[PDB]
Order: sequence, then C-alpha cells, then structure tokens
Amino acid sequence: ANQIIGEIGENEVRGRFLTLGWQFDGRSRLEAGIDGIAEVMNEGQPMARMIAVQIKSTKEGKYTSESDTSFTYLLRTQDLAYWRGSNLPVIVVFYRQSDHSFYWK
Amino acid sequence: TANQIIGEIGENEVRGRFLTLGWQFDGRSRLEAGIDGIAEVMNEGQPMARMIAVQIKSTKEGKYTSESDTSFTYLLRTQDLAYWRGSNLPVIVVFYRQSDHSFYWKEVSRDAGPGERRLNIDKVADLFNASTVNKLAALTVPKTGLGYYVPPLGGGEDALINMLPLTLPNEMYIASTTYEPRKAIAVILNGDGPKRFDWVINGGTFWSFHDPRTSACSEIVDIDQVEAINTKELALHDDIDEQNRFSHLLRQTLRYQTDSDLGWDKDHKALYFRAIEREVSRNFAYTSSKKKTDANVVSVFKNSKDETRVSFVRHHAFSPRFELMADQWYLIITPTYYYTTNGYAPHQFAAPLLAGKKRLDKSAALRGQVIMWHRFLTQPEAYLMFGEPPSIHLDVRVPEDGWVKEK
Amino acid sequence: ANQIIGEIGENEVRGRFLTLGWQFDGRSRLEAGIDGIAEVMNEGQPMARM
Amino acid sequence: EVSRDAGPGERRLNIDKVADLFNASTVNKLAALTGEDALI
Amino acid sequence: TFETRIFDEPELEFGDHHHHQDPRLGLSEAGPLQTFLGDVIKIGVVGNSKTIEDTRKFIETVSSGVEGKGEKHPNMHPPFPGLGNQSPYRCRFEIEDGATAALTKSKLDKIGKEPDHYRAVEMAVDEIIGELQAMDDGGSRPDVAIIALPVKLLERVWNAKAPNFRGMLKAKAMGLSFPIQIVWEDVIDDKVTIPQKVKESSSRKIQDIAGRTWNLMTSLYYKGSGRIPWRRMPLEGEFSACYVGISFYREADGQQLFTSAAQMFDERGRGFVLKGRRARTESRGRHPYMAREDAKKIIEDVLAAYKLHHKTLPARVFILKTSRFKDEEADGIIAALDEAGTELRDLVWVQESYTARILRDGNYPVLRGTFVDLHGKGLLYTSGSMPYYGTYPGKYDPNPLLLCPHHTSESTVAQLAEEIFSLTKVNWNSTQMNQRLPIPIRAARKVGEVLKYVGEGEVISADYRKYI
Amino acid sequence: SKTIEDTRKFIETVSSGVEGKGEKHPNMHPPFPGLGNQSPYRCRFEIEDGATAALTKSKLDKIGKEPDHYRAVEMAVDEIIGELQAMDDGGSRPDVA
Amino acid sequence: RIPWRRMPLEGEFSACYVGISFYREADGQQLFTSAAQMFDERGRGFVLKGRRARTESRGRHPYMAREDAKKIIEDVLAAYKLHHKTLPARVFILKTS
Amino acid sequence: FSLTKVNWNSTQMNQRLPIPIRAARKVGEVLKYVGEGEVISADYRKYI
RNA sequence: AUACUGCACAGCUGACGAU
DNA sequence: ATCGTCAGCTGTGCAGTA
DNA sequence: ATCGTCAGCTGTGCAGTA
Ligand SMILES: [Mg+2]
Ligand SMILES: [Mg+2]
Repeated sequence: ANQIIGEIGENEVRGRFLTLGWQFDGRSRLEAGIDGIAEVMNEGQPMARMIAVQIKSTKEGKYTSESDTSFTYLLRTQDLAYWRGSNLPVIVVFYRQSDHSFYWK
Repeated sequence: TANQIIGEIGENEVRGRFLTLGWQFDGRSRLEAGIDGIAEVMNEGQPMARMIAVQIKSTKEGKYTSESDTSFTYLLRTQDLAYWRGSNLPVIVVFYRQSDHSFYWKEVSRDAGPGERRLNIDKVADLFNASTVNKLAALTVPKTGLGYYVPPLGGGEDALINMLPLTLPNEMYIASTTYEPRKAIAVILNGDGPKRFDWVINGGTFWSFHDPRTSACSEIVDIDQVEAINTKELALHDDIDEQNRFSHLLRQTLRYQTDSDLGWDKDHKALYFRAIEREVSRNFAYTSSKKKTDANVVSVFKNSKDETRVSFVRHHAFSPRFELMADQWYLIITPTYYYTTNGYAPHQFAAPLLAGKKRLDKSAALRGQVIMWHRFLTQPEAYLMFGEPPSIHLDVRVPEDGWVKEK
Repeated sequence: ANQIIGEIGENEVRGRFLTLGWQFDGRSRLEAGIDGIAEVMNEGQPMARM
Repeated sequence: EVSRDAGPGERRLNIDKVADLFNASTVNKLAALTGEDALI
Repeated sequence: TFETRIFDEPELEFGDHHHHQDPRLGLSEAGPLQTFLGDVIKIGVVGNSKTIEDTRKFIETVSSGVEGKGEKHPNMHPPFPGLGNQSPYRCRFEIEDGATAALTKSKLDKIGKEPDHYRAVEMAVDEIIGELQAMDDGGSRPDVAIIALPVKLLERVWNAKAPNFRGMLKAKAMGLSFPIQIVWEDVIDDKVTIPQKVKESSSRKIQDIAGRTWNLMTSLYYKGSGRIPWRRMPLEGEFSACYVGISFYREADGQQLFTSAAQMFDERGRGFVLKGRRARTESRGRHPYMAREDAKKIIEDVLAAYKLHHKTLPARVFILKTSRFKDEEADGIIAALDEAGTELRDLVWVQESYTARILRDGNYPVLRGTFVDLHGKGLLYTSGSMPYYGTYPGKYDPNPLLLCPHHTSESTVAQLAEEIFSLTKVNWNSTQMNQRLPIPIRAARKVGEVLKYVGEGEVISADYRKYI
Repeated sequence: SKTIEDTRKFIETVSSGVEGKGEKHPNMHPPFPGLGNQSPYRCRFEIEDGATAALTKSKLDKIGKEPDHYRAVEMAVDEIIGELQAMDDGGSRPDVA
Repeated sequence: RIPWRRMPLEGEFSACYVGISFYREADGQQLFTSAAQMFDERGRGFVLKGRRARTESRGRHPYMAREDAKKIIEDVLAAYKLHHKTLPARVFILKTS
Repeated sequence: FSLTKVNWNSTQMNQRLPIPIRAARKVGEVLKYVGEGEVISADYRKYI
C-alpha cells in the first residue's frame, strides 16, 4: 500500500513539473537516494542544462510540529554527505494528497 | 511545440488517473503510434494478472464538435477503426480535457460491428474516475465465460439503513385506577366534547402522559394527583411485561397523535394513508430542501377499457415495533401498499395487487420511499420527536456500473 | 549486487529479444512475477499479440 | 512455457540444451500460442 | 453508527484437493471428491410405457452437450458437458432391463367415485411398495428408484376431492436397499399440460434443459453411488467440530408437536458425513419447546458417532436450534459436554424478525454476505446480488438471517457468522448457491417432514440418501 | 476471544496514524504517525496466527466461582504461564507477548 | 523454524512418537533415561522437544520402572491435549532396550 | 524407515538410526553434565 | 415432485391482567 | 374466557429463471 | 508490652489528565 503511494506521488509531482515544462526523467528501479534528473523549460526550448530532483511522498496526515503555518523535516547525514559530494544541485519536495502541497526546498 | 507536449502531459495525467485506483499503467516505448502502455488490473495490494491495452489522444480545450455537458455527440474516423480492431487485447480509447482535467473513455470493442461513426457520449453521469470502474474490469473476459470472472474492484460506498431513531419525551404519569376498560371505551364513545386516547390501563395502575384532568375528560382516571416520573427510570430491572405496557403506551401515542390523521389498518399492520375526498388523487409533494420534491403517495388506477369503472386505489403503509437496542430506540419501517375500491370500503381481492410491481423488475424506488417516509414523520403538544437513521460504510460495491441494465 | 545482476539480466534478455526484431518492454518493480511484456513482429508485422 | 490445460498446474519444468535454445532456430515455437535370488 | 463485516464466498472441496465456490464448475473441472470404481449406475423406473421410452431417449440425449437457456450470462445455467468422456461424475448411468415397472389401469373409476381418500393413498402406496419389494427380491437390484407417478394416479391422490404425499411412501419404505426418488413428469416428459392444483392455470414453468439435468443428475449420483459430491474445506488451525440442528415439527394432524434433529461432521480421510437418527422423537409435552432428555440424548448420540469414526473426541460442538436456549435443557447439554470433555461450545438461535432490513444506494439489493453486529444479535444476508454471475437471481426482500448466540457460547458473533456463511451450500440437494437456512436445520426439517406421520416400526436409514 | 479481536483491531487502527487531542498546547498532544515509512521505530509489528492463545469460557467461569482469593489468582496466573511456555517451546516463538 | 518434515499419509489416525534411550554419568558407572516427545502440529508443523525433567538413576540397569513411564506418557498426552484440544488416537514408543 | 532423515544435524541420506533414538541420545549427551538445581530447557536447539 | 429463493394466506404457540 | 398488546412457530400455492 | 516528642520511608486509592 505504501509502495504505490510513492509511485503515484512521483508521477503527479512529475505531472506538475511537466505542466510548465521542467523535463523530468525519473529513475529506474536501480536507484538509491537521488531520484531522476530534471531541467528547466524556457518558453518551449530546454535552455537549462541539467539539475537533480528528489521525490518524497507521504500519505494523508500532517507533518512534525505542523500548526497552520509551517512544518519541519530532518535529513539523514548519509544522504547529506551523498548530496554534498556531487556535481549538480538537488531539490526536495513533499506530499500531494491533502490539497496538493507541492513545495520546493 | 504545443500538441505533442500537451499530449504527453495528457498521458501523464491519465497515468495518474489510472494510478489513483490501483491499475498499474506500465508504459513502453512509443514506437507504435496508437497504443500506449499496458495496464494491469489490481485489487488492493494483489495484482489480478488482467491486462488492458490503452491508447491516448492529445487534448481537448474549449468547445468542439457538438460539445455539451451531457450529450457530446462526437464522431470519430473509420480508417483507425480497423486499426483499432486488428488486435487481441481490448484497446481502450482515452482523451483528456484541460477545462476540468477530466478524461474521456466510452468505448472498448464491438467485434467487427460498424456502430454509426464511433459515438463518444461522455459525462452523462461520470467519466473514467473512481465511480463506474467495473466497466473496465469486464473487458478481457468475454460473454463466453467458462469459469473466469472478476471480483468487485474495491471502491467503497455508503448506504442508508431503515430504522428511524426516536427521542422520547421527558416525563411520564401514573395514578391509581379502580375501573374497567369496557367502561372506559363507553365513556370515550358517549362523551360530549372532543377526546383523545393516548393512554392505557394495566390491571393495577394507570399509564399515560397527560393531566389529572385530560382534554379527553377525567372520569376514567382517579381524583388523586398523578405522579411525575422522569422517563430515564422506566422498567429497567426485570419483567418485560412492563416493556409491553410501555409498548401499548407508545402504541396509543402513535395511534391517536400523528400528522394529517390517518386510518389504522389491521390487514397488513398499523396505519395507512386515507382519502381526502370521494375517490380523488393524493400527491402531497414535500421535501427537506435539497432539489427534489415528493412524487406520489396515493394514486387511482382505472380499468383498461371500461372507462366508467374504477379498478382500485392504493395507499402506503408501515408498522413500527419496539426494540430497546442498547438503551436507544428505533422505529422500524416496512413500505407496503394497501388497496381499496373507493378509499374507505376495503378490497376483497388485495392479494395479487401487492404483486405485479413487486414482481416486474428491480426495486428502483425503495430508496426514494425510505427517504420520503423518513421526511414525512419529521415535520396541542406533539409528544414525539424523530431523528435520522445512520449511514453505514461498506468496503464493496455491486458491479452493475459495469454490467448491463434490465430491459 | 542482486539488483545489478537482475537489471543486466533483464537488459541482455531484452537485447536477445530485440536483435531478432521482437519487441520486449520491461515493467517497474511494483509487480510480482510479471517481469515484462512481449509483442512479436517478423519483417514488419507487429500484430497486437501479447 | 507453461500450459493452460484443465486441472492442476505443471511445476518442475525440465529444460534440455538442444531445442530450448534462444537462437534463430527455435523462434517460432513460442510464437504459436496465439528380481534376484540372494542368500542369508 | 453500526459495525459491519463482509465475507468472501467460501469454496467447496472436490477431486484433486480442488477448491471452488461454484459446485457445478468444480464438479465439471476436477471431478467428484470421491470417484467411483466401476463406471456403472443402474436406475430403476416406475411408469407407463410412454415415460420409460422417452426417459431412455432423455438419458441418451443428455450425453451430447445440452446447452443452457441462453448465451447471455453464461454461468447460472452452464452447458451440461454430457455423460461421455468429460462427465462431472465420471461414470455412466442407465436403466437395467430388470427394473421396467408398469402400472395397472383397472383400479381407477371406483377410486374416482371417491368414498375415502386415506384408503386410496393406502392401497396405492401399498401397491407401489409391493412392486419395489418384488423388484429388490430378484437379481435385478437397482441402486436407486424412479417413482414417476401416473398422472391420474397422482392428480387424484394429491387433490383428491386431507391427504399427504411425497414422503409417506418413503415413510413406509425404510426396508429397501435402494433409496427411492419420486420424480414428477414435469421435466421427464417436459411437454404435458400439467395443472396448477388450486389456481386453474396453464402449467408450472420450470427452466431450460441444462440446470434440471445438472441438479437431478447430481442428486441421482449421490443417491446411487453412495459417494459424496462436495464438502467445505478445513482451515490450517481448525479444531474438531460437529454440527447439530433441531427443528420443531407438528403432529400428523397438528395438536402435539415433536422435535427433529440432524447431525454432521468431517471424515478422517477426505469426506463429509451427514446423518439423522434411527429413533423416535416423541413429545413429552405440547408446547413447542425442548426438554432436558432429548437434548442430552442427541448430544450423547453425536459424541458417540464422532468417537466411533475418529477414535478421538471433538474439540468443538455447534448447535443451531429454532427456539430459546433456557436452563431447563442447557443444564443437560452442558453436563453431557463436561461428562465428555469438549472444551469449545456454541449455542446459536435463529428466527428473530423485524430487526434490520439494510438497503443500499443504487438499484440492486445488498450483496451476498453483508453481516452486521446489532450489539449481540448478528444479522447476515445469506442471499443478495452476486458478482461472478453478473446478475441478481431473486425477486424481492432478501431475508437477513441473524444469529442470537447463547451466552454459554465461547466465540464472537462475527466468527460464527463467517462459519455459518461457510455452511450454506454444503447440503447434498441441488446445486443452488443461495441457502438461507443452514444445513443442520435444513436436514432436520427434511427428516422431520417424513417422521411427522410414521415412526411406528420400520426404523429409518440414517444414510441421508432417502432424504433429498 | 473478544480481547484478541479487539487487540487485532487496535493494532490495525493505530498502525494508520492517530490524531492529536486538540490545538490547545500542541506539544502536549502530538499525533502518532503510525508504522509506515514515517514510523518512529524503522520496523513493523505483526501478529502471526501460528501462536495466539484464546481462553475458554469454562475456565473463566471456574475462575469467577472460587471464593478463596489466593489460589484463584494463582491458578489464573499459572494457566497463562503454561500457555506462554507451550508457546515458547514450539516453532512459533513470538518476539513479545 | 524447522527446515523439513516427513510427509503424513492420508487416512492415518493421529499419533505421537516417543523415543527412549540411556546414557552414563561421566564419572561413575550408572545409567539414566532421557528422550523426546515429538508429534505433529495442528497446522503445518512438527513439534520435536524434550521434557523439562531429569529422571533418577535407580540402579545400573537400562530398563525403567513402573513409576516414571506413566509420568512420561502423561506429560506427552498433556502436551498434545494442550495444543490440539483433544487426546490422540495412537501412541508410538521406540526403545533401545 | 519413514522416520529416518528427519535429523536436522546432517544432510546425508545415509542415516541408520531413526530420529527419536538420535534425539534421545543427543539429549542425554548434553544432559550428562547438567548438575542438580540447574535450569533445563525443552528447546531442541540447545542439544544438537 | 431438482431445488432454493421471496410474496400472499391460513392455522398453531407462550408472557403478563378483569366487571 | 375471548377479546387487545407483544414475540414466535409451523404449513401451503405462484414465477422466473438475467 | 504501652504512652507524648520530633524525623523519615513503603503500600493503596481517587481525580485528571490544562
Ligand atoms: Mg551439531
Ligand atoms: Mg430431488
């Protein structure tokens, strides 16, 4: 059940991304950590070269210490050391099933 | 450009619409131009090894060929039809609308049958969504049907229940009585003023909810003061005969105090709708807001050819019972008809008249009958206040959305 | 490295399928047992056989 | 390949190394589915 | 709000350990649970010369694939596969040339003058049993018997104008090796303008020529071979249980009332056993309620019949009775139980009405098995809409049978509801799916309906093959 | 029996997230996140069917009939201990009872 | 969890298998008795276990007496009846003496 | 003869003694050095 | 009477109490 | 002792096969 | 084996979860 919510969250986050362009590949099933590679569209032509994006989807339910204005997320230092040693910026998003709260960090 | 990108975002959104009820849409390379990835039907964590071939067109924005909210008289080509018939898997047609992000599918296969020009009548009730998904399950299984089938595809729908909860009044009144019931009916019948009969008398005491000097006189009751007891202390130790006496109390309460006072049948049970005048129609449209008012209550049915003779007139009837289901009451309904030839003289052939419509087809009006009957009774003192039955939740639905309606 | 050998085995199976000109397209890891879909063509005859 | 005959399934598939090859020879086979005397 | 559960449809065991919820499909796909050694069944027949011959052509013609009522909805009336090389029973059935009975046409008009009807049923059934005994005396014994009655011999024995039929002739036939099977000519002939008794109508419309042969043959196969068609499966963790059910039948005229009972349990290998009891069930009272003695006797009998076969004692006892569970006999039941030593106990009562009539949103009625717990009284819908069929077999107002367990029982009501839902289509009569009243009370009704007029001598055969 | 069914229902309900008490003092009542991917244990609990002890009503009736206070609690404790010991000796050993 | 077990036949009665064997005391010349009490589970399993007791010596003989043989069978029957909720129909005893 | 290869300490089919005799002998071998007053377990894994 | 479904109708049962 | 209230409990006939 | 003085440590139970 929780395995399909991540796939549908990735699919609809990509649909939001492909909404205004933002060419997203996703990954295969061999991936670990970082999700697929995306770019930025410029009025109909991929002017942007490359960037990295990671999906993070959760079910219905509020986050930690979420009271109508904010919430908090904690990052594992293995993942932080993974992204710090890289050659591309990364972005982190959140869930989509309460009222489609696609956020960027 | 425009069309290719809007088509690929359309297939992304219908992949999501596949994914929102299971239905793992596994894609493929685009090297066929007319079939998308293969969908696999799934049932709540268990794949069912059933696959459907999908194909998706580009987009639909604004009005188009005979576009409407319900009709949508759109016609497709004929070159693609053979291309959509030279296949083994059931290929389904998919379109996408950006106005409300909806998805069009109203055709699967016809087995080499040129049905007009591929009419796509959509949004009559619902498009490819959570509702009516068993129309997609019964596709690879043909009408031959040796042993294979498909279970209902999850869903989850609410449903009503037919007992109305009751909120009884606060007080109850008892007194001493040294009389007989045959004297009581005599003084009720031969008395002068108006009278009611919302009381009962047991062998030892009194049992009512009225004054020491009632509106229906005070001869049967004693000269002593009646005693005021709250209704929350009533027969809760033993002796279900006391529950029977409370049942007769509430029986006379419902019999001699109702809305638009009716007659009380003894053929089926309890009450039934009367006739306002000598053999006339009886509709009484009423509603509890929403958008639909009541349709019918009592109609007059005539002979087929002998126009000068009336066949019969039928009314609606039900019978409440007495159940203290965990210290909370419930009035239980049974919608039935009662037949007469004039509205007052009882019918001598009422047995096969209950059948017919009970025999012809499915229910198709029992929900409406339950709704109008629960709204009918919820409208000096009334001595009663009624409520609303609960709606229970089920994990399963009938696949009649994917089936064929009765003709 | 079980995922590595599974992925290279799937790719080589697809390569041997396709070097004879036979379509084969894999699926995601949300399945259980159905590792892919194959449709057959010979000299450009791709009927919708599954 | 596994059949669809009536009854139980057919486990324990035995595979030879002569006619089960995935070369160009066996391409169209799966495309047709549509006593003794002793002493003491 | 009210709590509820749903149940998936239980399967039925068949040959090759095969489990399926559709007994026609399971029989046609994996054969019977216990196959027969020889491929022969010999069937007797009583009738005039016209019924024997077209019975022979019926037996011949059903062996080539008589199809159903229609192509639409192909699964309530499935195609009969025949009696050759693909049979559901894997055996052949035939009429031997030593059971070809006929009836005299001489003793009619003075019966038609009608001085008395009780003497008429007496002489007719005495002649029938005399012929059957004369058939069983010789070396042409059949496994079953067809007692297809002559039309004038029936029309003037049922509506003879207080008679009784279909079971009194069995009640004076517990002495023959073959268990009889009365078949009215309605499908055997399938053309005659049969009357409709009281209402002067055309005929009784029955069905097409697939399901009739299906369930008739199934009943004939069980009654003839002695092997059993189906049973429900045990579960990996199930204990040992016996099912007893009690019905409350009337007198031969209806002043006193007596209580009938049934019994069933599993087998040591792969089987199922369903018996009655070869004893009288006299009243010792007039009001329709149990006694200590009868309940203790039936409990001791089911315990003895289980220990005779399994060499152990069951871990569970299940009782389904149609009246209140009071301590005047519950003391005897409980005392007999710990006299034996059975640990799990259940005591369930039925027939409480006007309790719940739950509806749904749409057009069709509720599904098959929507169970609700009404704070102790569990109501379940043994009938309803039914998804593998694709249709709704039924007219209107499906009755939700409920379970009122006695407070002595050790289980929850939902578990017992699931267990009884697994115990609906297990009786060996017909192939119909919907069975509201469970088998332990169904068989009790089926034995009491022949015990209500004769128990005076000729003790019953508890093999159940003369009860369907 | 009823305790076992309510225990299974309790586990099934609390595995799917639990709401907070209210907005008044939110840190006093934080919501339980359930045993999903947001679980604060990185493991999940399951109740295998191969070992589950249902207590018969005859023994509970005998427990509720003894007038002596000491030996009734002692025999209830010992019976439970014997059920758990036979649970442990077999091949259906649980992690926690 | 057990790796494999023998296939039970169809139609056989329920039974429990008890071995018997003996051993020495590693300093003096005596003999004990010790054994296992295996049987079949209610589901799909096999129960192979010893007993939580040590028999006394009672002479230098590889034969027991009529005071612990009854106790051993009583323990086997109690261990079977606690799990299957009924007594078995057959008892199989294997001995080296 | 059916109760021969149930012994889980080995994997050969060349087994002579049946399982209960082997289990009893191994149980006795481990039980030889246990003093009085100690804890003995019914678990078979403590003996093989 | 292949059965098993509802409907309609009829009879019977027990739980309380009298001028 | 039959009339009311309330709960069963057990017998007989039609139809339509979706 | 009792009675005032002071100084402190375990059982047993009820509200209230602010
Ligand atoms: Mg070792
Ligand atoms: Mg029959």
